[PDB]
Amino acid sequence: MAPTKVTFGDDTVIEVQGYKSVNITFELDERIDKVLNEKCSAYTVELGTEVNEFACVVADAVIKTLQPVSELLTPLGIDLDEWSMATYYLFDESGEFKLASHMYCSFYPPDE
Amino acid sequence: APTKVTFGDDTVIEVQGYKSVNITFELDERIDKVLNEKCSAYTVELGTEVNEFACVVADAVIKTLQPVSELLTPLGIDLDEWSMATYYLFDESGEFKLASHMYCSFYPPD
Amino acid sequence: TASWFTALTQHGKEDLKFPRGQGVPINTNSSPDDQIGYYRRATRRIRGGDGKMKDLSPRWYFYYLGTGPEAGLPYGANKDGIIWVATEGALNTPKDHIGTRNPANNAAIVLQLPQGTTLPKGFYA
Repeated sequence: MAPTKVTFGDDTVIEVQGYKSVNITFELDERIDKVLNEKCSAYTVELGTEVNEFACVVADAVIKTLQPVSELLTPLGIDLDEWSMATYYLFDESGEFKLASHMYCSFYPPDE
Repeated sequence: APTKVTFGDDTVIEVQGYKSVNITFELDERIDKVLNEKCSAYTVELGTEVNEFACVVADAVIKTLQPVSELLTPLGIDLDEWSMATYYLFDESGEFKLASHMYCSFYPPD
Repeated sequence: TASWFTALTQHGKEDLKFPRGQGVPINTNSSPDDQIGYYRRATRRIRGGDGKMKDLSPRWYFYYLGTGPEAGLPYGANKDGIIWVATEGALNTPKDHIGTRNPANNAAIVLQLPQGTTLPKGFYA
């Protein structure tokens, strides 16, 4: 979004934007999670982003990371066209849907 | 310490980053509400350890209660004991992790 | 698909329990016919910053009689991590019409209970 304008004095304007450095541990399929952790796990996120919208960013990133190797994944049992249609849960180490420096990405919600 | 950012035209801004923490007290059901109203809101340097923050919350409790110590002793509450107990801060999952909402207790959580 | 309501979190040794009549969450778009169902204890196991699996505080979710993960259970069925609640005048009938909550289309209602109801030691606000 828009940098916040904070004003001092007669005419000074400070523009401030806030970000969280998010590192995702992927937990989608153990046989490929480590490539995901290496390729598309670092993000810089605006502190006001809704997590279900950040989720969509992460989703698009694993599909974009995985299209090139889609044919090595079908033998494994992994269909990206069904992965691309699935719900990505993002949550912190306490299982809360809250931006955090470290988050988990899973196909199954934290409460079970 | 506040970070100094220096701009053109000899303009310097000091910036400091915090987390808003609201405590829900669970020390003694009879006074928990006044603790909630009077010393529950905190502004905490980002990255602060939960242990250091507990000392801070513990101090605010004593500070808040001492001007009414004489009214608590009839309730069975000795602020000198309170003054020297361990205070437990934990988040909505039972984790000793700084968070926007935490609980304060004399006993570790579940 | 999820609980229509948010969860009660157990921070003490003692399971969720309600006196007869008490415990059904408040929601309009319900006649007194519908004030019956169960709470189901969820398990939340997440790995910590130290890499070890953590058992996080249990969350209890209400579902209407005949809905959700234990829609098959009859009211009063004795089973671990299930408790039953009914407001007087509720009807022993599946609440199919109220169904479950779809998280895309609807945010979960905050669970509030009519003031006066008893929560076990260990459950907070």
